Amino acid sequence: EIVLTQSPLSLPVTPGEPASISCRSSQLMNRNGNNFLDWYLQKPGQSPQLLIYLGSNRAPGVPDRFSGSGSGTDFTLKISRVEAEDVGVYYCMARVEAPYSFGQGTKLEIRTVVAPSVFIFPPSDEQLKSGTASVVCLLNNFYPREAKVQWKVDNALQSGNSQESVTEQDSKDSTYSLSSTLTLSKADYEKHKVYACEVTHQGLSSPVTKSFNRGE
Amino acid sequence: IIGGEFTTIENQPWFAAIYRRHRGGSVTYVCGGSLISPCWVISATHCFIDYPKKEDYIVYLGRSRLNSNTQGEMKFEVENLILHKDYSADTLAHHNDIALLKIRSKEGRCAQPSRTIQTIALPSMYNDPQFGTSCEITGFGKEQSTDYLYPEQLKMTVVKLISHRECQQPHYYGSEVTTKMLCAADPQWKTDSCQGDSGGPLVCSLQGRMTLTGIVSWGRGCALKDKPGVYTRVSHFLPWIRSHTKE
Amino acid sequence: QLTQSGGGLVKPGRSLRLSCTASGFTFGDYAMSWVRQAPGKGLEWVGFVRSESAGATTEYAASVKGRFTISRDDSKSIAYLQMNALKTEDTAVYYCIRGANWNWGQGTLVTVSSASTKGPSVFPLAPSSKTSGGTAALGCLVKDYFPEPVTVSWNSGALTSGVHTFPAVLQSSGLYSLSSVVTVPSSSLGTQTYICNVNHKPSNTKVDKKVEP
Repeated sequence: EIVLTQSPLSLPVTPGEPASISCRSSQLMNRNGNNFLDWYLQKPGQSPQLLIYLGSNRAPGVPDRFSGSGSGTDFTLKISRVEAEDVGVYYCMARVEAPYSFGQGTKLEIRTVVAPSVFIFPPSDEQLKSGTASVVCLLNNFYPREAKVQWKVDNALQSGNSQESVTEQDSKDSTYSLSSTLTLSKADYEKHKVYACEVTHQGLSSPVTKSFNRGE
Repeated sequence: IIGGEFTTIENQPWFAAIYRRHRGGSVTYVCGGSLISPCWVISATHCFIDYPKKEDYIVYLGRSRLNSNTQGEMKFEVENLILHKDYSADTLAHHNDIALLKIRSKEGRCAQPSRTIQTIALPSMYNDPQFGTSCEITGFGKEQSTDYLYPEQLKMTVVKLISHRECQQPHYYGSEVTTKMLCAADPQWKTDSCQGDSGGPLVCSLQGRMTLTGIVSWGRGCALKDKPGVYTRVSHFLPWIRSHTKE
Repeated sequence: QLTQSGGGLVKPGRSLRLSCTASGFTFGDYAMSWVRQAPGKGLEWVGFVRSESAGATTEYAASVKGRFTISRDDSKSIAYLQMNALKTEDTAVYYCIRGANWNWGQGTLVTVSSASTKGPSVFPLAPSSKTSGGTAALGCLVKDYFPEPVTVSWNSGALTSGVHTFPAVLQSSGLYSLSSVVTVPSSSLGTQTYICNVNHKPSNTKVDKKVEP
């Protein structure tokens, strides 16, 4: 029934600087002063936790840096100074009556630049026995997230035989990790010998390469 | 109190003004009360749920003004506070929003009657007035839902009982409202109770005698269309009263 | 505080009953809320049951009022969200909530799909032969499983620091795949064993792969 729009949808902040999200609704008070709007944070991982209840009361154990405020139709959450652990989506929620409803969310992205730690993993005999080959390459604890890996097997750049996934910002050091993984027939895996993973990333001087031959 | 008019404590001599010390000597108005017996006041439990400690509340009878002292008014401590066991408010609605305070003055006296200080008639099992009847509500609650101060003189105003089949409606408060609760608004929504008025008296003329048929509990707005006040219907708590009330 | 059992894969039009067992508080004193999420997008609120002292009436959301019902049982101290005619758009992780909002559970992803279950095969990502005394990386490749999710612990949750479990990815076929990865001190290899405990409740697979050099 009541529709909340929160602003902004993403919101980047430098830890120690203050942030401020604002939920704009259309309803909401009771007869004891309380506005029936809550703030949650879903931390990377899952399971939302209640931050502010009833507009301006800080839930228990919720740190002192968070603050409920608003009146009428315009409510806003406030962190005096961000911390690595505060990365997540924030959701505001309306529960005055009737059907309840959430906002779309706000994604608080938070740090200095830091290069990937690259590693490469050959397929296992177990997976070869299966009859398919997954070689994987992991870039570890880097910031920013913009990253390219290129796959070389022997003397051929690889195209379209590989999928990557990336983590959400880390709660502790605010860095991402990525894993790209190249799949090939067992045939292609033993027609060739040198397998490599070439990563360019702003924090790297020159691209870095990680390889292996079959038999190490 | 929205709409209404200022009264002296005499028009409403059963009203009790409940203050909470924040410590330091700092006191603030918390809730209204109605004096049902010379040693017993009745209110809503939500008024005190967060700070149940009795040695911490103050009740004034005969008080018409908030931070100036009326002439004739008496001050009491709280010998006991009793909140309703099955008090719930996981939602807009309160449930079983009913509290009793045992008062006694610094001189050990309970309440002496006068023109300022009167008890209020409890209802009886089956004496709830007709829907559409006009009862009065009173207190120091705010005069606009978006307001900062509390009015410094007591107010009063008249609302008309609304059938429970009527405010159980979608446009109203649907399932939020139970039959242990009693809706009541102006018919053009020009006047209501507001924050601050909690725990105060819904009074009706019944067979002459003035009577306490409801307690200010909750509502969505302060005087919005289709969003009435809501009251603890005192007839459904007469045993609970009785049971706890004697002592 | 709130363990969510029940759930999994179901075909469209079919049904399912999510339960939720509670502890540490008085179950009878509280409403019980339920909120969905659905992968990638935010939260939809779905319904509640009232305290019982308040009438134990139920409110629902626009999406679900027809199909879903949501029950309670003060006796066994559980809440139950029975979902009946199930739409594919109902796919989400569904949290028990307690109160309006107090204490969410961990939720349970329901995925409504024609496709059949496929329990995974779990492969190691053995460490390379690099450098004392920096950090080495090992891992587990969980491949060709459906539907979501899989759960991965390293040495039965004795090892959390520097674990990364990447978003599952839907392979070109129709099966999901993912990998979990640890960083450990090089010094530690050969002396310290490393097992990944892999969990796919939809296929009642529990697989524990030792990942050795």
